[PDB]
Amino acid sequence: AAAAAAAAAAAAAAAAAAAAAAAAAA
Amino acid sequence: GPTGVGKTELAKALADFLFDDERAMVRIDMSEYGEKHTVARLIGAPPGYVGYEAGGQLTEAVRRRPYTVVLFDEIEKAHPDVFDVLLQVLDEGRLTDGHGRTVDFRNTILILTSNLGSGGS
Ligand SMILES: Nc1ncnc2c1ncn2[C@@H]1O[C@H](COP(=O)(O)OP(=O)(O)OP(O)(O)=S)[C@@H](O)[C@H]1O
Repeated sequence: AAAAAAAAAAAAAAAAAAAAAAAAAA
Repeated sequence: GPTGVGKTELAKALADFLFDDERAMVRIDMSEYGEKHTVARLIGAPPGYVGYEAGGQLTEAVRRRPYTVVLFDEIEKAHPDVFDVLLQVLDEGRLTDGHGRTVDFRNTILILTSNLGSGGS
């Protein structure tokens, strides 16, 4: 008499980023 | 004046009197600074260079404990371009660093010892 009615979802996964930090070469 | 008269000793007794301690004084050398590019220890580095999140020696040392006495021992050995930095410490009481945060030396003692002369009047 009762039905289940499966549902959806939403997944998040972000991304890191790097800085390069130049060197004045002396 | 002459050597061995007790300049650093007077500075350390003065730091003893109004802190009851010995590590409140900030002694920075001047025999390290023969090379011209070695000035940036006491400022920092402009944005885009290697040491940037750290900052400077003489600025992070005074952003905390803002009542210290500072010492510039033997300022003759420094070649004439370090003199242009502490030119604006005096007469203004401010200094800037890599982030752009003006630290203020408005209530510190500045004492810089020398060795010129040594025999004359
Ligand atoms: N007027 C003084 N009264 C007591 N002790 C002194 C006095 N002058 C010198 N001394 C002693 O001699 C030592 C040298 O004195 P300082 O003033 O520390 O020398 P200094 O300032 O390093 O000299 P320079 O020129 O920088 S090598 C200290 O360890 C003191 O204990």
